[PDB]
Amino acid sequence: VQNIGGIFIVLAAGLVLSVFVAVGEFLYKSKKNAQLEKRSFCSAMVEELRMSLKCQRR
Amino acid sequence: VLFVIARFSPYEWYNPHPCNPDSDVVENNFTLLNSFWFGVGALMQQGSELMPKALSTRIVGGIWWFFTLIIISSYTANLAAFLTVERMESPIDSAD
Amino acid sequence: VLFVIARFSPYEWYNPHPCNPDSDVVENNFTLLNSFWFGVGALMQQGSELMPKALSTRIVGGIWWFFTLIIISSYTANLAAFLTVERMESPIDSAD
Ligand SMILES: CCCCCCCC/C=C/CCCCCCCC(=O)O[C@@H](COC(=O)CCCCCCCCCCCCCCC)COP(=O)([O-])OCC[N+](C)(C)C
Ligand SMILES: CCCCCCCC/C=C\CCCCCCCC(=O)O[C@@H](COC(=O)CCCCCCCCCCCCCCC)COP(=O)([O-])OCC[N+](C)(C)C
Ligand SMILES: CCCCCCCC/C=C\CCCCCCCC(=O)O[C@@H](COC(=O)CCCCCCCCCCCCCCC)COP(=O)([O-])OCC[N+](C)(C)C
Ligand SMILES: CCCCCCCC/C=C\CCCCCCCC(=O)O[C@@H](COC(=O)CCCCCCCCCCCCCCC)COP(=O)([O-])OCC[N+](C)(C)C
Ligand SMILES: CC(C)CCC[C@@H](C)[C@H]1CC[C@H]2[C@@H]3CC=C4C[C@@H](O)CC[C@]4(C)[C@H]3CC[C@]12C
Ligand SMILES: CC(C)CCC[C@@H](C)[C@H]1CC[C@H]2[C@@H]3CC=C4C[C@@H](O)CC[C@]4(C)[C@H]3CC[C@]12C
Repeated sequence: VQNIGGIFIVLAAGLVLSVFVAVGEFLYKSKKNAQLEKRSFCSAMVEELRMSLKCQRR
Repeated sequence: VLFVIARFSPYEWYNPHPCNPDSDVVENNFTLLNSFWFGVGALMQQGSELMPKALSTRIVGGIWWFFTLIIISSYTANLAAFLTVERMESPIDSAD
Repeated sequence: VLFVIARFSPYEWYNPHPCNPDSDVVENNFTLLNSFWFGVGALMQQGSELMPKALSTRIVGGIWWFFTLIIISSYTANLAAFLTVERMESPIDSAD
């Protein structure tokens, strides 16, 4: 571990940097579809019902 | 964590449906069986039929590729050294 | 072995047909000529267009990728020694 070492560090830091893009993809979608369909905070939780489904859907 | 993001990212949900997209189609190709197959398929330098969309899953695929680029490259460096046979140790090593 | 498993596995049977079959167009694209090509295509580090779908054939796809990873890596690590030819070394070098 003492002489490879850092490729696990950038792998750990890469997955940390990825999940904030995932909420960035979530909020940019949840602000876009809520212009006409639903409201601001609720339509985020509406798509939470989509993602928590254990099945295929629309 | 690729499966967690690909079941949370609202851009991986894609319609295959190539003719003319109507409604009520979209579905992830990242099942939990499939996400190991991208992890193993990239680790073995061969690549999969799975290729991510949806930038949050691209970054996981981006950093796992650079992970397995170095591990395979570090493995082939020392492998020239460790392919030398060792003769058998003698069954005695001291007066005892 | 991959041809035996793909005809025996009930999940490699898929209907290709991306637009609404409605009865039966289910196919099993692994023939003999396709099964050798996945083996040769992974031996030469290039990868075919055909990818295993059932987990019955993923392990065959998984182990054979790990087999051809070590073959090519042991090939490249050893061939550095054989192209860098150690020259003629007639075992007299000085008066000592
Ligand atoms: C190194 C090894 C370590 C262990 C491996 C890791 C663990 C092994 C993972 C095991 C489960 C993952 C395997 C693929 C899915 C199973 C499909 C199947 O069996 O046939 C099913 C076809 O119905 C479907 O195919 C529905 C598709 C479900 C979504 C697929 C990903 C979600 C799995 C999320 C997994 C958990 C993640 C957290 C939860 C979100 C038959 O349906 P069923 O049998 O009656 O099931 C109830 C029906 N229902 C689901 C439709 C309601
Ligand atoms: C699944 C979620 C993760 C779960 C687990 C979470 C864990 C969190 C993990 C890691 C989180 C970060 C904390 C650790 C890193 C710094 C502290 C440290 O260890 O010092 C290190 C260096 O320190 C550096 O040199 C840091 C330089 C930046 C590299 C890290 C980010 C990569 C840059 C962007 C690229 C990626 C982003 C972009 C991708 C496109 C120690 O080095 P040293 O001390 O100098 O010498 C070694 C001596 N010793 C052996 C005794 C130690
Ligand atoms: C026609 C076909 C051919 C015939 C049929 C074959 C039948 C028979 C063929 C072979 C069986 C018997 C072999 C004889 C020797 C046994 C080995 C042994 O001794 O123990 C070894 C254990 O090493 C292992 O455990 C190897 C297995 C690794 C696990 C693979 C899992 C991969 C799954 C992941 C896939 C992921 C998929 C990705 C997609 C999700 C170590 O011990 P040893 O050092 O070797 O012992 C030497 C003795 N000595 C100590 C004095 C030196
Ligand atoms: C590059 C990324 C590839 C990732 C793959 C990683 C796979 C797991 C990796 C490593 C797992 C095991 C690590 C121990 C090996 C050390 C050597 C050894 O012990 O040999 C000894 C016996 O042989 C054994 O006892 C090993 C038994 C398992 C062999 C098969 C492992 C590969 C799994 C197959 C799956 C294929 C892949 C699955 C997916 C398709 C020989 O005796 P010795 O040497 O004199 O004793 C020294 C022991 N010491 C060094 C421990 C002190
Ligand atoms: C990346 C995640 C998902 C899986 C791997 C876990 C990582 C974060 C862990 C597992 C083993 C750990 C290493 C184990 C030993 C050492 C040596 C020590 O002197 C510095 C820390 C260091 C280098 C650790 C850094 C963090 C580490 C690489
Ligand atoms: C940290 C954040 C704010 C910066 C990155 C912005 C991310 C989250 C968003 C902003 C605009 C988004 C893009 C908008 C439109 C499309 C076209 C679609 O067919 C595929 C997804 C794609 C390509 C999106 C990917 C994600 C994206 C790039």
